[PDB]
Amino acid sequence: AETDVLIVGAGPAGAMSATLLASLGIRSLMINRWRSTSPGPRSHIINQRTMEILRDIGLEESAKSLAVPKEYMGE
Amino acid sequence: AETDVLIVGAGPAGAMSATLLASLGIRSLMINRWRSTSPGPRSHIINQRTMEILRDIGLEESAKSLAVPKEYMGEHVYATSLAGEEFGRIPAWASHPQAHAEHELASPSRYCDLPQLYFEPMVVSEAALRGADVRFLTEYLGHVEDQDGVTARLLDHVSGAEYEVRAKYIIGADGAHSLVAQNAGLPFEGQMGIGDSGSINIEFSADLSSLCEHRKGDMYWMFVAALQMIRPWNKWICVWGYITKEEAKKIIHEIIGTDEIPVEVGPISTWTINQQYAVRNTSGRVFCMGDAVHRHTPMGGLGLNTSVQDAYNLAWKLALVLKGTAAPTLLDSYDAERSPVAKQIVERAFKSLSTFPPVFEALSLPPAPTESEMAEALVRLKDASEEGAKRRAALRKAMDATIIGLGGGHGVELNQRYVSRAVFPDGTPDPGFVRDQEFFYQASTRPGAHLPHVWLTENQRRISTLDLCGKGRFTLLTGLSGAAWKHEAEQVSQSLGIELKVCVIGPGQEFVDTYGEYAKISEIGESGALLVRPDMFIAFRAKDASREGLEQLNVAVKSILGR
Amino acid sequence: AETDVLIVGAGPAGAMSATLLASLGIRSLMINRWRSTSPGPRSHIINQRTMEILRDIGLEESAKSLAVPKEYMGEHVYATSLAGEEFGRIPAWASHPQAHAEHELASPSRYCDLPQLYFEPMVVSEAALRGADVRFLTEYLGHVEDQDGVTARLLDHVSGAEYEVRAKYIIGADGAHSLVAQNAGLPFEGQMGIGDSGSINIEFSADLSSLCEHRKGDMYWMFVAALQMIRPWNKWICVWGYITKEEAKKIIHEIIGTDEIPVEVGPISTWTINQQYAVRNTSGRVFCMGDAVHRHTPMGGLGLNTSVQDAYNLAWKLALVLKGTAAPTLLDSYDAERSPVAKQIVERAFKSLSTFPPVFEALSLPPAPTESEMAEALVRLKDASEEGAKRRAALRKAMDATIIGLGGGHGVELNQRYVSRAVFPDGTPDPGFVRDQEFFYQASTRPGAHLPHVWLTENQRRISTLDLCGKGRFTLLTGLSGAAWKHEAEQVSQSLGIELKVCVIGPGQEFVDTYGEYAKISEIGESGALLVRPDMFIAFRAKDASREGLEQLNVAVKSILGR
Amino acid sequence: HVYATSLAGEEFGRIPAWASHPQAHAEHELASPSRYCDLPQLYFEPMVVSEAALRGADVRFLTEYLGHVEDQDGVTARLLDHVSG
Ligand SMILES: Cc1cc2nc3c(=O)[nH]c(=O)nc-3n(C[C@H](O)[C@@H](O)[C@H](O)COP(=O)(O)OP(=O)(O)OC[C@H]3O[C@@H](n4cnc5c(N)ncnc54)[C@H](O)[C@@H]3O)c2cc1C
Ligand SMILES: Cc1cc2nc3c(=O)[nH]c(=O)nc-3n(C[C@H](O)[C@@H](O)[C@H](O)COP(=O)(O)OP(=O)(O)OC[C@H]3O[C@@H](n4cnc5c(N)ncnc54)[C@H](O)[C@@H]3O)c2cc1C
Repeated sequence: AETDVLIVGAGPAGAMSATLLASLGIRSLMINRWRSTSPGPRSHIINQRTMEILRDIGLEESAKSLAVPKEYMGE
Repeated sequence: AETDVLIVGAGPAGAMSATLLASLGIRSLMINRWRSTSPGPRSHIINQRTMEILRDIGLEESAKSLAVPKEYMGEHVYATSLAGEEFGRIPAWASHPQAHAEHELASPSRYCDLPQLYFEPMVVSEAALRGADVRFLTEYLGHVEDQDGVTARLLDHVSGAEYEVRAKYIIGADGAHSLVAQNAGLPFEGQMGIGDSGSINIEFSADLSSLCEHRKGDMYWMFVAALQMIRPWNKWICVWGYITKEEAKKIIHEIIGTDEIPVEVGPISTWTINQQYAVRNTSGRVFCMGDAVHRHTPMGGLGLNTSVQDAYNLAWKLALVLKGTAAPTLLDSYDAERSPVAKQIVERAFKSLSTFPPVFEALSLPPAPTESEMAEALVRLKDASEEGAKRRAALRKAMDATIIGLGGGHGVELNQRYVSRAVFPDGTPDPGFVRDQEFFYQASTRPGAHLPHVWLTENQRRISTLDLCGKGRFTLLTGLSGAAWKHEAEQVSQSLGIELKVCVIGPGQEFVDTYGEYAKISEIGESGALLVRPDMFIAFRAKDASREGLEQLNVAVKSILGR
Repeated sequence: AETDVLIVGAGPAGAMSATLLASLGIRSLMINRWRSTSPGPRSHIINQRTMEILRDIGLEESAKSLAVPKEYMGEHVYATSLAGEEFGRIPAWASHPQAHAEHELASPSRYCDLPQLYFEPMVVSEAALRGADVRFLTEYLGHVEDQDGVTARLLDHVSGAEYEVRAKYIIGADGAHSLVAQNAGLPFEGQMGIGDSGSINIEFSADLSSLCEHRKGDMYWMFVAALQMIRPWNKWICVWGYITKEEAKKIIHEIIGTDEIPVEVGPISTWTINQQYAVRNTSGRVFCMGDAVHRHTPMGGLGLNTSVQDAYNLAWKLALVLKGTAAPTLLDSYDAERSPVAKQIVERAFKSLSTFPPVFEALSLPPAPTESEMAEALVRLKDASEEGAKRRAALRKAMDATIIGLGGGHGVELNQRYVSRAVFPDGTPDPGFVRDQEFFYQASTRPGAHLPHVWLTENQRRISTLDLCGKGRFTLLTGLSGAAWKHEAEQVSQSLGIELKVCVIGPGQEFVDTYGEYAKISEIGESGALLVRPDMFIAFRAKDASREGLEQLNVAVKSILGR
Repeated sequence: HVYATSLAGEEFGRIPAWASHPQAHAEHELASPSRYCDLPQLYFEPMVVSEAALRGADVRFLTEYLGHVEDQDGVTARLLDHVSG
């Protein structure tokens, strides 16, 4: 097996790297020890830097559709 | 590599099977030749059967969040170009208020638009999280059955390795050129579908809100090319019957009928189908489903939906046999119940094509007009003569008849009628359909029919009869005077080691017949009982709670399970 | 003081009358005995005919802003108390999906809930701005007709002065004890409606959204007291059949079934009603409308809606005669067309009352049950026996039958059928009704029927056939092959001095038969014509554009105008 | 708030009117439970006049004040009634 970039892990950091790299034409292979994406919710707060990245790569609208908006989070 | 069920293919039928199986505790391994879920949207119409399945396995809300709702789908426009003049419209996807009432009455769920592009990763994701092993870049090469299982082989497109994966059953979910169906030796029929011409599909991005927002429609047809919404109203796809350069940008610009709004051409695809259906879908330990056994035209959006329902018929059955709760003969009902649906949709999807020629004939246009020939057609259409009046009426009659493949086929969608060893007949004759069975759904609680939807209440909140059932288990529905069913069901349940959940609907119970709609729909007295399979179909119906009525419960379950 | 029309009364019929007349250029003076528009909510159900009228005169969007929409009115709950246990619900105000379609198909408008408390000042204010003189604290004492007009005596409750007014016509919109109907000598029939019966109303404030938000309804009936939403869900009012001090707060608490949500007792009123109808509504120069000619129960909410429609029938007619465009015989059609509606609704509102007793008979209660008797009837209702099953079904049958006064009377609301000199017969016989004419609307384009609603498009935007008409003028509707109507209408208009707009609906026109629903609904060929009165009733129908067809328009309009 | 040549012409620029800038919006939201809205007098007027009448005020249009004369205990005004003359 050959590739330009081997990405070990498929959580947020690995998945994001893979998406960006593949968007740039770079061959990559992303691997994960387990069966699935993480079963637990684990981490829920999405700050503006991350939403900006999603916006740039075109996943913001889809992110917003699954996400509980800001006005539900205040109290 | 070992597993109970090897699932070849990870589109709607495979992904759905994996999710259902993993939900039932069954070890499975799902494979896919390619890198990803399908790149194209391909198939967008989600009928009520599919939404009900998503509802049962808990993905409906998430399905609804990504999906364009029903009220955006109604305006089907026939015109010259998007910014040109309309010939007229038909109310598509049951947007006519009467169609809409029939629609809402039939299910707790609704038409939506969700391209395959989003549906697949959604379901493949859940499959993997519920327990299914999922492995892409891996190709089924062949298999060998023997008395205890199968031992197919795989080509691993990442490591280059090739290995074997023993399994108790194989599901062939591998599409329009299913190698699993060939190997299993399934007979096909009805190849005659008119020359098997492909279509061409051009993706593109452009903001067409100003031409669309006021007549919200799922698709705009031009006289024939279909301009189809992917996202309202900026992502699109241009489609028509059948190489092309980035010249396709010109084609689009005339289909839009105005080269003013910026267009950004995406990928270009070709689809060429061969219309056929499998006469049988089962052979030994091999079970096929989806495009693998029913391949047809897009008219009606029956493919993805029937595919997913194939998977819903089969999973709970595999699970019972694998658990030993059911004899392996329960699996014979898969072919008996799903194969008639397979021929029904190929034939139906084909029959709809013939509703378009008449549109041209009304226009007095040859199977293929010229520019000047079309232009004259529109002039003749505004003719203030008695003959021009006859022509406008002829055009309207022809347009109206295209509804059958654009939302009008409700009966086709929902009127499943199962006859098999997994439906215990109640002795009544088939009541048939009072109205056209293609156009109109007729609810029935006779064994073999899907359970009818009605609203009950739980905590003064509306809940569907459907939401009482499913969950991969047999549910028995009765009323206060059918109190005895609770006990019979328990006895039956211990004997057979099979879970059946009983709901006594009535005043002061968990579930209340608050509108009386259940008493109205059930077709039997209050103390009657309906037995509902994991896939929502009724398999047994008792007309009361008398001795003989109750005694028959055990007999029925014992007959459904093959024991 | 001098005016063209004196309008005694400023509730719905009087106010609507003043608004329409001012919109038509007619000087009128509207008076009211009291200080301000009706203090109480006093009736809340707005039907579609009324919304159509508000649409025509441009107050619909405004009415919809203050009103509670249809989706909030459907859950009609029968229970012990709000916080107690439901007996069941029925789908009120056409909330069942089949009832909802039938509703949506009949009109561009919808049921809403708008208390008279708000409706009144909205219309009175528009009367004043459009040109009507409005004078409250002013009481009509009597009048004396002569050959040229009438001279009424008024008592000014601000200045104590008493003065006269000279007018050409009087409208008696002065309510259930109309002194204008007395002096005009109008005969009344049907006094027989039980012993005279009155109800009591207790306004109160309280946040009951926790018992109401999950089951949104216009009413909650407790077994009989009605709990009625004024504003969702904090302004309310108890109603029930018939002095009371702040003990009214114990009643309320008992109706709510809990004393845990803070309450605030407002005004306490009674209402009497002596059910009768006027057999004739016209005497010389005096015209009565509203409660003044039809007095009845609130079942069905036909009162305010019929009253407003009384005024819509009359206004354009007074205007045409006052302008000399029409002979005074045109006013004869007011009684011919509206008096049958008057008897119809008194009898209907009364007949609905007899749908309630059977609810109690099903519970095997008596006309009036004790607290023990009521708690025994609930126990019997939860009985797990065949005898109990029969009782639950008997209750459901009885409850369902009460729907006729709670949104089921679509036919009553819409099936007006006028026969008079202001409707020119077309030679066709009365086709009657295929289904029950009380429960179901049947659209018709035969002269004497309201113009049917369908959707055309203007600029690719939906517009109702109704929105092409009205505006206080005659409108003639035809299609492309009926182009000749344009000229024939011009000649009639010039000779008779009457405005009649022609609309040629069809491809390329200002109004397009986009869905073909006009061709479907018109009942005649494309070149046929429909003539629509200012009040939306069809007064003339030609089946084509032939010579004899065309020549008849003049005769028709002449005949309608009394000329 | 748009400054332009014509509605369908070309903007010179815009400014954030009626506290629409986010900082202006916060300052606004912090000062009161209420907000700016646009409601023409054409509608505001009949809404309040009608509430005056229902709450207890006597309301008399077509009636003109001509003058008055104050004394120690009250005032006596002369009105001209434009309906009755
Ligand atoms: C380009 C295109 C456009 C379409 N447009 C429409 C439309 O507009 N309307 C409509 O109603 N339908 C449309 N369809 C049909 C459609 O996508 C459905 O019928 C449905 O996807 C079929 O479900 P499956 O899940 O049964 O098929 P598939 O979606 O094809 O799933 C088959 C799976 O098996 C995999 N596979 C195949 N062979 C092997 C192998 N040897 N080893 C391992 N894996 C294998 C495939 O990669 C895939 O994962 C279109 C199809 C295509 C290709
Ligand atoms: C207390 C009460 C409760 C009601 N509750 C309901 C209900 O729950 N549901 C329902 O469907 N209907 C209900 N109604 C009936 C209802 O309000 C109407 O049918 C409608 O108001 C009648 O319209 P009018 O415009 O025809 O009647 P009115 O609204 O009564 O108009 C009569 C007008 O003339 C004025 N007037 C009377 N006499 C004179 C005079 N001599 N000189 C000058 N002015 C005069 C009156 O003040 C009033 O302004 C209720 C009525 C009342 C009184």
